[PDB]
This record gives sequence, C-alpha cells and structure tokens, in this order.
Amino acid sequence: RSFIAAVIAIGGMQLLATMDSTVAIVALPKIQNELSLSDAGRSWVITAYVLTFGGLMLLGGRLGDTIGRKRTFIVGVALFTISSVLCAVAWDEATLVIARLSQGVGSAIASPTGLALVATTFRKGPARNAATAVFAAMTAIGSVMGLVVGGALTEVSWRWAFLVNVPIGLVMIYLARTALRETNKERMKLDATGAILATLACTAAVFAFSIGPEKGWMSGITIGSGLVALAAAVAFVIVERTAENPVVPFHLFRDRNRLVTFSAILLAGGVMFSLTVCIGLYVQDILGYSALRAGVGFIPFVIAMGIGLGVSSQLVSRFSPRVLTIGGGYLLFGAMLYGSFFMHRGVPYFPNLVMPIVVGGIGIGMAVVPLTLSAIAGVGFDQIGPVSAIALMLQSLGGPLVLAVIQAVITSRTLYLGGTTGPVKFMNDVQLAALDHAYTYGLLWVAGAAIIVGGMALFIGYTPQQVAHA
Amino acid sequence: RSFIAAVIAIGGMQLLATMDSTVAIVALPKIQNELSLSDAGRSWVITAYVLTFGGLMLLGGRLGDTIGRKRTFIVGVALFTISSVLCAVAWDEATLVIARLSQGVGSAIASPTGLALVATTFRKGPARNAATAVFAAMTAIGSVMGLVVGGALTEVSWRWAFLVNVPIGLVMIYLARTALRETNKERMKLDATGAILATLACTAAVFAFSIGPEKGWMSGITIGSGLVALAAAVAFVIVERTAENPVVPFHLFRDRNRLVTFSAILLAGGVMFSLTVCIGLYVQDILGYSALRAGVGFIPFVIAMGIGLGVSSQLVSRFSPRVLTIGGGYLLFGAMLYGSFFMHRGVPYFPNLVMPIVVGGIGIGMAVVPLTLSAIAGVGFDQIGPVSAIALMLQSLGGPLVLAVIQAVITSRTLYLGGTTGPVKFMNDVQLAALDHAYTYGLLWVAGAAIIVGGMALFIGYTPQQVAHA
Ligand SMILES: CCCCCCCCCCCCCCCCCC(=O)OC[C@H](COP(=O)(O)OC[C@H](O)CO)OC(=O)CCCCCCCCCCCCCCC
Ligand SMILES: CCCCCCCCCCCCCCCCCC(=O)OC[C@H](COP(=O)(O)OC[C@H](O)CO)OC(=O)CCCCCCCCCCCCCCC
Ligand SMILES: CC(C)CCC[C@@H](C)[C@H]1CC[C@H]2[C@@H]3CC=C4C[C@@H](OC(=O)CCC(=O)O)CC[C@]4(C)[C@H]3CC[C@]12C
Ligand SMILES: CC(C)CCC[C@@H](C)[C@H]1CC[C@H]2[C@@H]3CC=C4C[C@@H](OC(=O)CCC(=O)O)CC[C@]4(C)[C@H]3CC[C@]12C
Repeated sequence: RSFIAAVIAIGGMQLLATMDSTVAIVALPKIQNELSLSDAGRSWVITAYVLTFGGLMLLGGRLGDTIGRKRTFIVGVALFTISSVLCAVAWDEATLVIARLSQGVGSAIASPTGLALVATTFRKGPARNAATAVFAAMTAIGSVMGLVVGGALTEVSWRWAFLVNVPIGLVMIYLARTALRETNKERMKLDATGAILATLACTAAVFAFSIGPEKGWMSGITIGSGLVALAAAVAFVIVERTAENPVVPFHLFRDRNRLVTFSAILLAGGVMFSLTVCIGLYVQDILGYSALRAGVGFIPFVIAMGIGLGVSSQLVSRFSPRVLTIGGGYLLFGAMLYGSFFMHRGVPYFPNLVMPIVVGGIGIGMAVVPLTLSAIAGVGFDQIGPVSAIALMLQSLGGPLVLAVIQAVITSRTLYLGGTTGPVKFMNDVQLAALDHAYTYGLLWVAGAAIIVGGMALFIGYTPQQVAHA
Repeated sequence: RSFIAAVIAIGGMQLLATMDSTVAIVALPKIQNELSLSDAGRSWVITAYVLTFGGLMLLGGRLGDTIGRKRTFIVGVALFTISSVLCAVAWDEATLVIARLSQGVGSAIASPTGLALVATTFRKGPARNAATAVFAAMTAIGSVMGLVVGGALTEVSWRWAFLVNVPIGLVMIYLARTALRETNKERMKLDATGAILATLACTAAVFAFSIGPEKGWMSGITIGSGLVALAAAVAFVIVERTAENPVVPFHLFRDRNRLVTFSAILLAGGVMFSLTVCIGLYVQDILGYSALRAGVGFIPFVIAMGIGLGVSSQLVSRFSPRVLTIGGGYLLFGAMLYGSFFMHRGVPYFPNLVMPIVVGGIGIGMAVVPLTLSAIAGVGFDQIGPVSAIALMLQSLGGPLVLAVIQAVITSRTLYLGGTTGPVKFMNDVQLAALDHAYTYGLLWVAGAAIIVGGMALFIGYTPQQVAHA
C-alpha cells in the first residue's frame, strides 16, 4: 500500500497535465459560441497555457533544491487545481486567459519535480524500474481519458469539463502528503540572474513563434520579439559560466552518451506527439468516430501500453537499453507500415484498426522505460533537478516542431491529389478521399523520423548495470 | 509431368552456375598444394570465369533473337558441361585458365536466355508466377548443395568435385530437349558494331577492376585498361542511337518505374551477395563447423526459402509488388538485427543459429518473386532478350560493389578493437574475439543498406494487373 501510494502520487501531474490539454482542445468550438471570443481568441486560450508552461519550466527545476521537492510538488499541484476552478467560471475572454496562465505556472513547477522525485525517492534497482513504468503509464491513461471525458459530458456544458480535475487533483495532494517524505538536507541559494534570464529568454521565444503566424513571420513583432529572445539567451549563457548552483549545467553535457540520449528524447517526443495528433484527427474526420467513441476505441492502446511497460521493467536488468529501444520500436515500425497500406475509409474496427494499435502500443511501451532510466542515470542529488527539467523541455519542444513539418506535408499532398483547405464538413466526397490518402502518406514520413531515432539510439552504449540493476 | 519438366529445365543454368562457383571456392586451397600455382594464380582461376561471364553476358541477350532461345539454351549448357570435364583433367595452370574461360562463355550464353525463357514460354498469369518461384528456388539449392558436395568430396581429390556437374548438365539438356518448343519467328539481324563495343567495354572494366589490387590502383595497366573501358563505353552509346535491333535499348528506360525497379535489383543483389559471403566466413572461421557441416546446417534455409517463394506466388495476384517486397524484407530486417546482438562465439545451433536463418529465408523468398515479375513486365518479345540480360548483369554487378564496402568496414573495426590481419589459424583467442565482434558490427551496415532498398522500392507503383494476373 505504501509503495503503491507513492508511485501513483509521483506520477499525478503527468495524468493531470495530459488530460487537461486534451479536454481543452475538445471544448474549443463551444467556447466560441458562448464567450464569442472570435477566431483571434481561439488560439489565445491554448497558447496562454503553453506560454508560461515552457517559460517557467527551467525555473521549476531548481526550486526543489532551495525550498524542497515534496513542498514544490504539492504547491504546484494545488495552484493547478485552484486555477482549474477559476477557469470553469471565467466570465469573459479576459478572465479565461488569466486562468490559463495560472495553470501553466503551476504545471511548470510540478512537472519537473515529478520526474526528479522518481530518481530521488526510489533507489536504483527493481524499485526505480517499477516506478518508471507507472510514471510513463499514467501519461497515456490521462490522454485517452481526456477524450472520453471530453467526449462524454461535452454535450451538456464545457464548464463541467474543467471541474473534473478538482476531484483528481485533491486525491493526488492527499496521497503525496501521507506517502512522500521530506528530505532533511540544507537548502541551496537560488541563482537569481540565471533564473531570471532563462525565463525571459524562453518566454519571449514561445511568444514569437506563437504570434508569428497571426501577424506573419516578418511582421516586425515576430522577429522583433525574436531579437529579445536571442539577446536574453546570449546573456544567459555568459553569466552561466561563473554561476553557483547553475540553472543549466552545460559542463554536464559533453561528448559522452548523455547528448545521444537527450537527442533521442527530443526527436522521439516529436514522433510520439505527431503520431497522436494525426491519428486523432484521422479517426474523427475520415472515419467519423466522434470524440466519445474515439476515446473508448483507444482503450486497447492503454492495455497494450501497460503490457509493454510491465515486460520492459523486468527485462531492463538483463538487457541493455540499446536493444530494448530497438526491439520495441521494431514492433512499432511494422504497425505504422501496415496502417500506411491498409487503412482506407470504411474499413471495420476489430480486425483493421485494433491490431496495429495494440502492436504499436507494446512497441512504444518497451522503448520508453529504458530511455527514461538512461536519462536520469549517473547524476546524483545536487544536479537531478535541472537534468530532469531539461528532459521534459526537450520532450515537449520536439512535439510542435516535428508535427509542423508533418502537417505541411499532409496539406501539400491533399492539394496534389485534388482537394481543398478548410473545414472537412464542406467536402465533396471526392475531395474527402484525397484527404484520406494524404494522411496515410504522412504516416510514411513519421516512419522515416522514427528510423532516424533508431540509428541515433545505436550510440547510447549504457550497460544494464548503470541505468538499472543496482 | 510436362509442366514440371519445363520449369526445371529453364532453371538448370541457375543451379549449375551457382553450384560451380561455390565448389570452385571450396577447392582453391587444395588446387594450390597440387598444381603449385602460387598466390597470383590462386585468384586467376576465379577471375577467369568472371572475365568472360561478365564480358559476354550482354552479347548473349540478343543472341537468342537471331539464333533461337531453345538452341541458344542448349548450346550454352552443353559448352558449360564439356568445359567442366576439361577443368577436371587440367595438368598445369594454363589448362585450368582456358578451362575456366570456356565455362564463363557457356554461362554467359545460357544465363540470360534462361530468364528470357520464363517470360516467353509461360503466359502471364499463375503459370508465370509458379515458374518464377522455381527459377529462384534452385538458385539457392545450388549454393547450399555446392557446400555439401564441395565439402564432402574434397577429402579424396578436388578433381572429382568438377565432375559432379556432368550428370546434372546432361539431365538438363535432355529435359530441355523434350519439354521446350522452338518458336517459329523470323530471325533478327544482329547488331555487329554495337555488340563488339559492348563486349570490349565490359571485359576491359572487369579486367581493370580485378587486376587493380594486384598491381595497384595507379599501376599504369589498371587505369590504362580503364581508359579503354571508357573509350569503348562512349563509342557504344553513340553508335546505339542509329542501331537497328539495339543491344541496349536506352529509350526503354525513361523516368517511369523501370529505373526504380532496375535500381532496386542492383542494390538488392549487393545485399544478398554480401550477406551470403559474410555469413559463410563467420560460420567456418568463428564457429568452426567446416564445409560439410556448414552445408548441412543451411538446409533449413532452402526449406524456409521454398515456403516464402511458394506463398508469394499465390499472393502476387492480389497484392502489388510494392507491399510484398516491403513485407518480406521487414522479416529479413528483424533477422539481421537479432543476429547482430545475440550471435557471439560458442552459442548452440538450434536455439540461436537456426531460427534467424529460417526467418530471413522466408523474408527473402517473399520479396524475390514480386521483384522478378516486375523486371520482365510490359516488354514484349522483340526486347525481352536485352532487358533480361540487363536484369541479371545489375544483380551480379551489385554483389562485389556492396561486399567491397562491407569488407572494408570489417577490417577497420578488427584493428580498432585490437586485431591482426592474416590467416585466422594464427590468432591469440583475444585477437579472435575482436574478429567476432567485427563481423557482428558489419551486419548493421548490411541492414542499413537494406533500408535504402526499401525506400527506393516505395516508388515502384506497379499494379498486380500488370506484373501478374493475366
Ligand atoms: C520518450 C521517452 C521519455 C523520456 C523523457 C521523460 C518523459 C516521460 C514521459 C513518458 C510518456 C510517453 C508516452 C505517453 C503516450 C501519450 C499518447 C496517448 O496516450 O494518446 C493516445 C492517442 C490519442 O490522441 P488524442 O486523440 O487524445 O489527441 C489528439 C487530438 O484528438 C487531435 O487534435 O492515440 C493513440 O492511441 C496512438 C496510437 C499509436 C500506435 C501506432 C500507430 C499505428 C497506425 C494505425 C493507422 C492510423 C491512421 C493513419 C493516420 C495518419
Ligand atoms: C533480387 C531480385 C532478382 C531480380 C533479377 C533476376 C535474378 C533472379 C535470381 C534469384 C535468386 C536470388 C536469391 C538466391 C539465394 C542464394 C544464396 C544462397 O543460397 O546461399 C546461402 C548462404 C550460403 O553461402 P555459401 O557458404 O555457399 O558461400 C559463402 C562462402 O562460403 C564464403 O566465401 O547462406 C545463407 O543461408 C544466408 C542466410 C541469410 C539469412 C538472414 C541473416 C540472419 C543473421 C544471422 C547471423 C549470422 C552471423 C553474422 C555474420 C556477419
Ligand atoms: C506514396 C508514394 C508516392 C511513395 C513515395 C514516398 C516518398 C514520397 C517519401 C516516402 C518516405 C519519405 C521520406 C520519409 C522521411 C524523411 C525524413 C525527413 O526527415 C525528417 O523527418 C526531419 C524533420 C525534423 O527533424 O524536423 C526528410 C524527408 C524524408 C527523407 C522523406 C522523403 C520522401 C519519402 C522517401
Ligand atoms: C559502438 C558504436 C561506434 C556503434 C554505433 C553504431 C554506428 C557506428 C553504425 C551502426 C550502423 C551504421 C550505419 C549503417 C549503415 C549505413 C549505410 C551506409 O550506406 C551504404 O551506402 C552502405 C551500402 C552501399 O555501399 O551500398 C552509410 C553509413 C550507414 C548509415 C552507417 C553509419 C554508422 C552506423 C549508424
């Protein structure tokens, strides 16, 4: 009961953060009809959460060293929970944007602390391997459950969708309070100048990329804000040389296999993210499943995901992370090839759509556990904070970049086969077929990106003694 | 009875040529101890067969049009059978070289004609699908049976190994005489200037490539002969513009998928050849099975490959050659990866060495049949000759090129890990472990080359209606 309560509590913010984003996307069309925030306001509710979430993420890495990881985890979750109630009673667009900003601040604090608590709470060995599986397990549970909740009670009101976080957030605070322990160690003074410039450098960049498409890539505020991001980054690196308790220990990233590992998670996160966004759109638009049915149809992915995670936790103590990552992805690679050839519109569910999802889930489950363990290997307690924060930022940063490339490819080929850009409800059924074939073509591009992750994963070179088996 | 006799006869030259090369390699050390031909003559017996086999191969493609494909097939096999007898009674090195030169001429005349007999003898449909499987099936039978025969009857005398072809060559000539019919079509005038220049260019290129390492890549005769190869190649292309019944119809290779299909077989042949050469050396050297035991241990490969060929012949009428080539090699890609991680010295036979061979054999069998049917698709009867000759030449040319790259990578990592260049019998057992891991490393490079074949195979685009299903 004690070990079970601890692993569930540590992975709580992965459940909440992934579930909230999926619900917010689902309920966007109605928030127009009620608030009338217009097409401009459509993207501010999304970008507001991402503006502070990425900006303050590297500040939240070092906030557990100077104050405490258990306190930091609880405070971040509590602020996230409170902000969800305020977002559910937003009067107009203005109230909603402040609400989404505060959720990003709370998530920026608790997300890095959750992955740091995995390394510092469970000693290397079977304990850390079981905890790693649960931490990655609940990220998929929240994603699928966000569809089901986002598709089930959407029909009544979008305000009840943001209140579902409140019961869940309260349970994670209670579990973390009575299951986690405060470490009795002296605090480290926070790096003021290093922490400030990192927030300014990151926040300005996120703002510039988000507003760029709205005003154009050469509007003047797009590259004008990029100038501030560049100037802040240059000043951050210079002061970082003579920094005490540094925010980003550049020296810890050398020519060894830490860069290879951290290069994989950035590009792997892009493949995982773009595969999730494209598949959801295809099932909703082409196959006409709807939000509720799509969420219930992805339940087998979670069960398949769990089987891969559970098997990998046992095998990680006998096989190096190199073979397990390759072995798991080989199953995933076959699943995407099958879908790229035999996934037209109107196919049945059980034979065609279930098996590739089940096979792909086991492959992903096998590869995530070795990669997470090697990302937190050979670090310690005085540098686990920033290293865990860097891991989550690269995973999230690689999402939008790879997906941006993929979506451009899908759009281009839809016009090539003969099609239109715009809402799917006004297509001629000859223009809908072109969109279908475009999505499967873009799945080959995702396969090419996955292959590059594999060759870069051949250079890891960690033994099962270092990542696990201690 | 008439059908089985016809398919066996057409593939007879594939069994003989593949069997002869394997037997010739096995018996080279003993030919040294008897004839005392020195190391220089050791390689001349091999190059003599290839010098005329590759030099005259393109000539034989158009020889069946002006003489007849049945008469051309009997003449080539007959000359091959006679020369094997002359090779078995060679008293000095001169007699052996002229004997090996004659065998290449016989193989050059019959090898292109055998593949052209597949397209002309059997109508497009299930009959041609079954004939193609048998044609590919007994190319593999000769290789494994060459090990068994060469490794068995070479503790008595190496001369007897060359007489084993005589019974087989006689049987194929009888079957071809009583099972094939001579087409009644008017003969075509041979392209005199085009044929002589094509022969001179191909022989000179082989000569310079073979003699280069002996005399050095800049000896004076190496690049001296390469000068003649370039001059003959240029003149061949110019005169082919105004050539009637061209030896190489360049216009038949446009931007369509004929180039993609013919580029796949070039590099696919290289992957197959280097995979066969390296696996044989590893089994004999690292594992120490010997030639006889190695041949008996590769019997499951032929059985496994027969299943792949038999299954693929049925499926080729419903699925395009694109998916079958990708589907078959996906099994082969996994087999190479498993052998690249769990294949050290001292492992048993049935658990570790049998299964990857069986899985790889089925994958190879699945992809061979679709590639062969698309290489002889949509040509006719007045150009099937030269097109079949080009298909075999690219397959044979790709072997040495890819294997040269692989063997260079093997040698470099042997020295890097700590190793010695020389015979394997003078090794320290610490120098022998380095050679073990060099071979396992090179298997990753063969898998990387296979991936390139796959992406290049995604551009084929043939439908099952064209290659088969008639
Ligand atoms: C990385 C290491 C970490 C180290 C660094 C430390 C970080 C630790 C974190 C670990 C957690 C990672 C994995 C978590 C998984 C999350 C994804 C998820 O659980 O979500 C499921 C998704 C639903 O997405 P949603 O719909 O909710 O959101 C989209 C909106 O709807 C649209 O805006 O779908 C799926 O089940 C994906 C199935 C993939 C299987 C293989 C593909 C087979 C091909 C079939 C043909 C398809 C047609 C072609 C189409 C092209
Ligand atoms: C292409 C389309 C055509 C269109 C154009 C028209 C042309 C039509 C032709 C069709 C015929 C093609 C295929 C025929 C197959 C021939 C090969 C064969 O039948 O021969 C078997 C070979 C024995 O070779 P030999 O010994 O005789 O000769 C070597 C000397 O001994 C050395 O000098 O072995 C094998 O069974 C290969 C097994 C591969 C399985 C996959 C790999 C698994 C990895 C396991 C770990 C291994 C250790 C690592 C090691 C690195
Ligand atoms: C459907 C028919 C016409 C088959 C033709 C397929 C080609 C049009 C596609 C198939 C796979 C594609 C490749 C798949 C993956 C990549 C990886 C891609 O690399 C990245 O994904 C980097 C993106 C990033 O890192 O941000 C560059 C293009 C390339 C080679 C693509 C080039 C074009 C290819 C060969
Ligand atoms: C202990 C460390 C050094 C091992 C890490 C593995 C890498 C050193 C190897 C693994 C496979 C290799 C790749 C395997 C295959 C190829 C194909 C090769 O493509 C070919 O053109 C070869 C075949 C041909 O010549 O036709 C180019 C290099 C590359 C990408 C190799 C580059 C180096 C890689 C990634």
